[PDB]
Amino acid sequence: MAKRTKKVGLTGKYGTRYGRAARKQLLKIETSQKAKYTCPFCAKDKVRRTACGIWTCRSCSKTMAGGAYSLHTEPANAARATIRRLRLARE
Amino acid sequence: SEAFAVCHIYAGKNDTFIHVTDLSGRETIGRVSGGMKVKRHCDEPSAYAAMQATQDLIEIITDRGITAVHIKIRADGGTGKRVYGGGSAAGIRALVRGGIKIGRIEDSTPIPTDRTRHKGGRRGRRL
Amino acid sequence: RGRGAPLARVQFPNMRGEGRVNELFIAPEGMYTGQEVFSGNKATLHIGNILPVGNIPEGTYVCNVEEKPMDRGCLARASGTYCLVVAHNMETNKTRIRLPSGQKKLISSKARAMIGLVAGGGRTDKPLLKAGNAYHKYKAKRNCWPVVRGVAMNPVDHPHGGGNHQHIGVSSCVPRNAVPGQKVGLIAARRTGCSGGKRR
Amino acid sequence: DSISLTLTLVVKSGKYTLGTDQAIRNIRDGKAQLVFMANNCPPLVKSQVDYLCHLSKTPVRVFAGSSRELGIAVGRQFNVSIMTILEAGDADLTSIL
Amino acid sequence: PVKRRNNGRSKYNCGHTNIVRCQNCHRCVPKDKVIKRFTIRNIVDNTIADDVLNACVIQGFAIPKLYNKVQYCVSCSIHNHIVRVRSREDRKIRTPPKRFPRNSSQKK
Amino acid sequence: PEPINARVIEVLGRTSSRGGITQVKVEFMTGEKRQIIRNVIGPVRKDDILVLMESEREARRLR
Amino acid sequence: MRAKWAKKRMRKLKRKRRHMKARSK
Amino acid sequence: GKKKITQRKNPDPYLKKEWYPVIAPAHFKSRHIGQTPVTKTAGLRVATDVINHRVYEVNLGDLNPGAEDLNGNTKFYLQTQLVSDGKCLTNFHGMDITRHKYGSLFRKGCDCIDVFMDIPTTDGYLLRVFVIAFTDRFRFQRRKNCHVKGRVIRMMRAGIYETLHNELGKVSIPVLVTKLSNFEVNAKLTEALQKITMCRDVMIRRVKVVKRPRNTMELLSTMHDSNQVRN
RNA sequence: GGGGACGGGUGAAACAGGAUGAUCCCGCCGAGACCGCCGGCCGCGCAGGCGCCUGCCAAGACCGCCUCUGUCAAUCAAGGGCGAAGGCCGGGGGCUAGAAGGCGAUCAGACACCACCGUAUUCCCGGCCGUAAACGGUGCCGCCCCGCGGCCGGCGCGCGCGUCCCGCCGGCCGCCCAGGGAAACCGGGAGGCUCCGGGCUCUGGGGGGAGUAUGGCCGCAAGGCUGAAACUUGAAGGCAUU
RNA sequence: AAAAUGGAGA
Repeated sequence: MAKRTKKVGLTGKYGTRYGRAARKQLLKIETSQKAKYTCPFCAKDKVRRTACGIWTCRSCSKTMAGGAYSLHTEPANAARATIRRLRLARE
Repeated sequence: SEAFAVCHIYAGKNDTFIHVTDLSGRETIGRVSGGMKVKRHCDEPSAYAAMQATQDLIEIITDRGITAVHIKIRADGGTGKRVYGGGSAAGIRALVRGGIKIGRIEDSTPIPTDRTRHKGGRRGRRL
Repeated sequence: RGRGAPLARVQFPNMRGEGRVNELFIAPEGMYTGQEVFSGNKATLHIGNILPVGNIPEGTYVCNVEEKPMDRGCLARASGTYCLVVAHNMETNKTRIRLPSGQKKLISSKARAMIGLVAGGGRTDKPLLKAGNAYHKYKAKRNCWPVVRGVAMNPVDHPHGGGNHQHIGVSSCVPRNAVPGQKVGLIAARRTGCSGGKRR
Repeated sequence: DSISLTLTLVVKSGKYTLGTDQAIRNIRDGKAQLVFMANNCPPLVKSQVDYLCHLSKTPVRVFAGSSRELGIAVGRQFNVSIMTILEAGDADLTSIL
Repeated sequence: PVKRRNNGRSKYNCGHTNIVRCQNCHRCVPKDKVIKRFTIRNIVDNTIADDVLNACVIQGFAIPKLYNKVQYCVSCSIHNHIVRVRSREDRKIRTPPKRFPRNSSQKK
Repeated sequence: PEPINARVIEVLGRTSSRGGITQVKVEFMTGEKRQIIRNVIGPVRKDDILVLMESEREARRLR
Repeated sequence: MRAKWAKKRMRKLKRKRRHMKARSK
Repeated sequence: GKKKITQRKNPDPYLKKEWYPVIAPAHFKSRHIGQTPVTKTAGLRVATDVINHRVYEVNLGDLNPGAEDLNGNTKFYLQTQLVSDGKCLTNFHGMDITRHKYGSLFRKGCDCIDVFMDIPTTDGYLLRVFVIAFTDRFRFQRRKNCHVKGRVIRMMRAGIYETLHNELGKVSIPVLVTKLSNFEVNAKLTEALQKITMCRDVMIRRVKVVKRPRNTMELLSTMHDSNQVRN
């Protein structure tokens, strides 16, 4: 196994073309794009990206409006708790 | 029946400011500084500076009806200095020779609960 | 089709006729199929609700803010973009808003918006790569692809035109009050070049 | 500490029926002592179990969270959304009150 | 040619410490190499204590007593004469000299 | 504003780094007994009447 | 700090050789 | 002794000004805090509004005449919530121990205990009471330093949180000001903590209001002169 | 919101702040770091390292024991796992300091020192780097010691019961007796050793050249890791006395 | 505040 030793395996599908910076950046983003994250309600890692932004989990049969390349984009993940902070403070 | 207001006095390595204000401090009785009296940059925060700045304005606070004052001496504080400035106590001395009367004195130095990076580099200042 | 940003269909009970009216909202990240967005003056700050910006507290993350009251959606709609209420000032019933670009503007408190960042973030980080991804991307937008640079075109067409050696021929900075045909270079540049990053 | 310890204590000595449907059947006849439901419970189970529990007086309290985590707590890889406890092996101190 | 056994530090059973910067130098110094003299001083100067005490509008008032730590850097300490380099015999004397139990920043 | 008469209760020490200055401990000859060290140049002896002062300037004993 | 300003000088000498060795070949 | 601006012209910016009397809650027997100035209303500013929401600092000695030993350390910040009869009526906002006493508490040879507790006032003013205490040497301890054992320190942090919970868990701000002014609660903490281990200066460094409810009109009346109904 | 001309900065000065009202004085707030005094011949940990409050998870060492196991032991090439800062690779973040870069002010130059900005960085996540005066400049596991005191961990000892004493101590140590050392000094060793032989890994052989050249390996790169010679020339160095 | 040299070889 380990057919291509270099870590550029998902993006080995490109070959010699497209530079060395773009191929590496793509490897991280592409792997995140097809990754199975865990849908909140299903709590099972069955989610994929239907199209950029909307992701759905086969088991939970629910569509979560997540990020383009990951179920939970890093900035929103924080905003989540900041709304919770203001709200818990309000009452 | 009496009246008192807080002095909120500040000391400085560059220049001291004496800003007698009232209760909350939102409303300012009088503002004075040592630069406004002297004419040399080094003596703007000097020991003579404060003594000259008070008393010149003490009359305006007496006219404004605040005979009694509460001195809250403040050194630069925060990241640097911590201790009082050169011309700090001098200001109280000149106003105390004047009729102003002090009920309580407090330190308002903005001491920090785990401070931000101290200014200057790791070698400090190689003057 | 055109907007990378997700569009979310949400239906509300119509106040008059029994049938429910369906309204399309720019999707805020965290919206789930079956989420009940409670929307109104007394609606909470849970992510997804539509409420008067003045009632929203300071520092909140907001998307789809309205420029003037009841403009039905105006600022902060782009993928991954957000606005922050710096302060709900009551001095003139005007809430401060920090726009995604970072200017400081103000909106009447009666403006309304959705708490939560617009979904679809990180869209431009991935290189488009193959130009074909660009032909397909702009296949849902304007016919603005592919672009031909000014020094390439023959002189009868572009002001930058072409000399013997493909030289712009003059300075790109062109005044703000120039005739429509003239403004082809950088419009009214206040400082050209790359300086101390972009932060001062 | 005690709540997690109780979960391991129930797995070795107590009778634990994992799974939502089994819980309903146990509660209906009144063969129920406690119900621990994870946060990722569908709202319908949360409302329907609340009605069912109120009639049978069966005390129910939420788990710390993650149906997957309740699964890890009862020693099972499979997710457990709600775990009925019958004949608790060694005390029910965890139940609120 | 090791100068001091302590090596200017009290570090025992340790490897690294926190850094506190000199009030004068601004030089970062590990807690171990910093002078750390603790000083207690009255907020007003002693000279005008009498007139301010004379203005005792509130009953039984006392002077504001300030508790602070002074931590000069090694180079800051010698030039501001907080401490003085001493001989081999004087090196082990573990006490500050000139008695002075008097309570003020200036020893007076 | 008038130079205040003072009583040189005692002479302290010679300083200023050239020994020229001789700061002395003083008391008010006219006043509510204010007494403070003042900076003096030239020869001074105890019980001298110094009528050349504005009073506000204050000197110190550290040297 | 002569040692630092010798070592890093040596590194600058080492780098010069690399370009000279490859470009010439 | 009377409003300064009413009779005295004052400086050109201060030529138009006002002076309104501020009155403390009944718990501070010296109700008068003095007079605070504002602009006479010209329609730009409501004279009442600036007075309605401003916080004025009063040390316990000024707030009530009493022993200096228990007055200088305790500072009370009072924020008004209502303006009646052209007078500022103050309401509880916060307390602070002066940097003087907090500095005195710090000593080498002991490790401080600091615990932050949250109190849900029956009134709706979530109040955060911060408690500090210190260690002191045993009377006949052979060693000079009294650093407590870890087991006691874990117990100490738990101990201070309890008692604070019993005394303040179910008490309104009218009860609270009296329990902080009397120092009765600070003492109650000392009795329970003292048995566990020797500890010194078991005082609340500061208590500040995280959130107070809208419409504290009833409280303002209760604080100002309704002591007749409650103790 | 108030009020009223200066404010910054220093070794003096100036660079940029400010009647669109600065500095200042209070309230209200928004992020981002940081956890103050307490804070130590304290403690912890394989070391690098370790300091907000609440909890939660897996431990570690320790001492005590009429608890089994029964030599399972020591040091260890090859092989791994970590490893401060800075650096790098993509994101996120950006409060202060601030490599660069700009200024002013210094000096015959000021490239700098110093003021004032300020980007990378610093903070977090996912990887690479794999080095430091990483130092106790002292590898590890053993044994025998010369006394006097601390600090921390248990655990006993009698005592009018007091953190009282006194040991067992495991670790933190200070001074030091012989002994050793070119000395400085060490002496819970750097001693027991020219009367020179517990065990076991590592390293050195005049000062340069040289960590260079050349191969291999590693890293994305920076760099790491391994590692000669040709030639030079008489000292280089160590601790101490005036 | 500045503040730079000191030929060789007894």
